[PDB]
Amino acid sequence: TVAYIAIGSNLASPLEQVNAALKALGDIPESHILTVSSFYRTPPLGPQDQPDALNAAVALETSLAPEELLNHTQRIELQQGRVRKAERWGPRTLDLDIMLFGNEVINTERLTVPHYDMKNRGFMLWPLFEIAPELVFPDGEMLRQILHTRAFDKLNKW
Ligand SMILES: [Cl-]
Ligand SMILES: [Cl-]
Ligand SMILES: [Mg+2]
Ligand SMILES: [Mg+2]
Ligand SMILES: [Mg+2]
Repeated sequence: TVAYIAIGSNLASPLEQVNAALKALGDIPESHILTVSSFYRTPPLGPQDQPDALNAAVALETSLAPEELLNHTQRIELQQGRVRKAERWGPRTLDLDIMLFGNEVINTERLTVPHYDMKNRGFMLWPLFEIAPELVFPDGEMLRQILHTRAFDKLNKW
């Protein structure tokens, strides 16, 4: 099954963090990196001068069950990032989000797929559209259609 995973960083040299995360994802058992997007720059909201985030998307072919993949992504986040509790409400070292898992719809306390609110997040949809322009969501909505109907500015590359 192809899993689409979002990667975000805005601390401790994001280009390094995203590359470290790609290496870690690529190493997850019975999984293989199919496609990686370009790296996008996501400015902070608000006048406050916080660090920009680097955002990317990866297509990962995997034979793992969805919650098994989550076990690995959470492991990677905890080992590589999540240094301070404050990262929860602010800039963070590494954020790995499972956006989609084939055509699966999953609603558990651990795992919700498609990822919460992802259709309203340009920093997810742009890199996703780069790697899967013909993608259709589990509800039948085309990704391309979402980008023609929702108010997103085009994110610059990193
Ligand atoms: Cl850089
Ligand atoms: Cl959906
Ligand atoms: Mg391997
Ligand atoms: Mg996130
Ligand atoms: Mg997250």
